[PDB]
Amino acid sequence: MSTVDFDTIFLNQSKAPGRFRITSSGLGWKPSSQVPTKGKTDPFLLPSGDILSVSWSRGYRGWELRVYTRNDKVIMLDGFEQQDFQQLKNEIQRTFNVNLEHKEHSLRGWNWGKTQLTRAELVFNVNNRPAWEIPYSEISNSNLTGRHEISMELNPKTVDENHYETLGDELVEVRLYVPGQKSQLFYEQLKDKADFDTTSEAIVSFEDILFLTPRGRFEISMYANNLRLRGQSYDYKIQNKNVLRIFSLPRLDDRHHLVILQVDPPLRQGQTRYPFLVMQFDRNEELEVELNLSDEEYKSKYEGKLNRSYGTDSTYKILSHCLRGLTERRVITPGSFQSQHMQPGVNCSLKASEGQIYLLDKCLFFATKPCVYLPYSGIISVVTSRGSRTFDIEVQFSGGSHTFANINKDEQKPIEDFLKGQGVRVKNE
Amino acid sequence: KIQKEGLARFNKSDAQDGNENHAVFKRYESYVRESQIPSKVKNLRISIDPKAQTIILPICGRPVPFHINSFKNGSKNEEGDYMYIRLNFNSPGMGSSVKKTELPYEDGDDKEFVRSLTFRSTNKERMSEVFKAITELKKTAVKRDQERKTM
Repeated sequence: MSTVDFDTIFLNQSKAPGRFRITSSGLGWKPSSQVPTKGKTDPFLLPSGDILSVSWSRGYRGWELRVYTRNDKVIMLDGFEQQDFQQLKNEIQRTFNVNLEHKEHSLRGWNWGKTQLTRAELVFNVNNRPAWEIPYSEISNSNLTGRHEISMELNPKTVDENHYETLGDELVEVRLYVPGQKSQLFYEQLKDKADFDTTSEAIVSFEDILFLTPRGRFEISMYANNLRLRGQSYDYKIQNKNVLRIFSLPRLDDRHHLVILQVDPPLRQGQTRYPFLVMQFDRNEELEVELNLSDEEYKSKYEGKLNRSYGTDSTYKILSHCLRGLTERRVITPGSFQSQHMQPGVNCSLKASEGQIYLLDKCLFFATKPCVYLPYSGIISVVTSRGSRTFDIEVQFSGGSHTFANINKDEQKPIEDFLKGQGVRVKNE
Repeated sequence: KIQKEGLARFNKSDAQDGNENHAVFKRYESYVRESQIPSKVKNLRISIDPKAQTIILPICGRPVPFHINSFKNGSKNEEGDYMYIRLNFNSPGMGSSVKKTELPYEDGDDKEFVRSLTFRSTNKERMSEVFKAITELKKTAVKRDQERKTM
């Protein structure tokens, strides 16, 4: 029985070369024993019955043999020479009765084309030729980020007990622009074919929340590991780990309440970034909410962190408690600072933007686009300058200075005494 | 006098023959043949060809060329042990300052576009050099196109 073998072949972009073998039982690949690869030394084996079709094309390391399986998986074998094509074609035809297809790829350098959802891979065609293909197994998540914009996140190739170390620069995110009234249907079809986790059970949803940064009526759906923001034009998925801080701050109008999320990495809308999400509630808005949790899961994971049912209390309180319970982040409320007018903050302008400055126990926080967070540990000195019924506050820190202008002069003494109490160096010109 | 002069200069036949300035796609191409891809490209990494004015990107084990004229702008972010590069390409909606007469892509309502690709790498220094070289290649391309237009 003529076993045909190829040395120096790589499996799925493996860093280590291996020996590839064709047998009547199937395909085999084994890593070459010369590299200390912390990693199972077990041979990869693909049964002959699982092979659907095989394509030949140009890879990074020479020629690539791409094997399509009946289980909708794509196997990539790279490192072949151009001469190997005739031998491989004859052996694959003889052993598996499968034609080896030669697939030519577009080299034009154009970023426009047509996407084509094939059974196991997303194909991008440029002038009726494939430019690139992404296996559905490499897609981690997909999210509509624009009436015509689809963002695909790819599985980060890090450390998994079942995968060979990858060598090179890794693709993390692909954004497509699909014009016409069409991107929503493409997103639905991609979701069905990529087989993403289904029957998702949001623990709690909040409808029609009016944001300010960016301004929009978003639905907030909360899950065990992640928060989803659904909007008319943009869907966002935020992991609970990426929420750094939660602020719950009353607006000085005494009619509204602000809930502010600090997110790292900052949310993107096209080119603009939102490190802070600013939600605006009415103080008189009451909501009753039951958590969608089984009694066994509630007792084991969420007892003492979340209430099973929230009565008819203010929406911003319920939301702040749910965020605290799911993200394990402390909610920052207004500190011991009280303005001359007994208010929890002061009106000021940062450059051309009018807003409110909150002196919280650990930090100064400005709450109008752009949102500014300044921890007292990072502040070198605060300089009070005369512009006047108003005065200006320059906060100096290791990364620059921020001038807050148009502050009422009556608020000068309360602010100075509070900042001195927090151990901040105040200088009066 | 000018009303009649204009009525004589412009006839209804010239109006029928409307030379619509359909945007003239400036045809560019990175490579005609796979043999033109440099032998250097083999480490599954981002590489730049200044001769072909092309950025070669590692998409799922394939060396995908992108011409510098399809490239718009990019950003670089450092995150823990990794360096991220986002490359943005020309698409309608996120359009460049170019006039309606010359598009960097061919007109097409049914055409879908690669708007951005984000890559990561453990090697921060090289990834910073690659980003600088992409930015320099774009500056040289824009300068040559301005010089051509002035000539």
